[PDB]
Amino acid sequence: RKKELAKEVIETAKKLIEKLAKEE
Amino acid sequence: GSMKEEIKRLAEELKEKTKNEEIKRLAEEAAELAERSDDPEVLEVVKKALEEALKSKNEEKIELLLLVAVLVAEAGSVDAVEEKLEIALLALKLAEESKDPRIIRGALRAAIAALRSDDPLALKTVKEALERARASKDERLIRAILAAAYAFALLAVAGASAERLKEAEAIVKELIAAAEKGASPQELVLLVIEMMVKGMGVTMETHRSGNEVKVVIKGLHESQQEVLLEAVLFAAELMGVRVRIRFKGDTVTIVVRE
Repeated sequence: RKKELAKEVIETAKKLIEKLAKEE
Repeated sequence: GSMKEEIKRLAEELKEKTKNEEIKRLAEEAAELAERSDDPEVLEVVKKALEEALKSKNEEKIELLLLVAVLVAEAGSVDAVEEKLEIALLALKLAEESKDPRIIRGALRAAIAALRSDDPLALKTVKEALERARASKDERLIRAILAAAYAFALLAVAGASAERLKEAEAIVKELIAAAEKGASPQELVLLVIEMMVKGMGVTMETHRSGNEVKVVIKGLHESQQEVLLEAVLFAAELMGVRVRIRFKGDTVTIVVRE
């Protein structure tokens, strides 16, 4: 479960960063 | 490995570029947390966040990117606490599905403060606050929930005793319940002030005029005044409430304007 939870953290954080990168 | 030294160089460029002390502190701990992490996926996220932060000049977005790097590096890999990974994911999902930058700031701040506290009562309070915020799309209600969760986690980080933290918890329930009834943001800010007063074991006097609601807090010392000011000012910024601050000796005077 820790592996699957850690994967979702990395995936969600990568999408949140590109979200902040596009919007100004 | 090689990313850790690059992260330190990227964090150093941000410190010299900007003058915001909160950005410089976030860049500092992002480099510290990354150096103590062996997970490559954690290092690539915080380096990706630092690189995009250098591509921007807006201090509000640089702080948000830095908060993502701090939260992921705090608990975003295996060999981390399973409950800390759950809270980290709740804040990241809530921030990704929200438009208001104050919701993104509040969700990341509340999560980071809960993980650093290592207090089980603070961990469950922030966890349940994040899930309650995800369950609704009322951005005004979400901002009040995050403000209460962050101020409560600060009390634990500051070292509030179990007895005083429990009294502060009753105000967290009261604030959230009052926000769901549509209470004015001024009264919600007054509840944050009351939460921090009971959480630190001091007293407060409220002089209500209807126009100038003034709160006088006595018995606070240096570290306690910083924690109180950080929690109240953070709540006011998330709720859009204008607040006037004046401190003198061991007394802090807070005026909550509509």
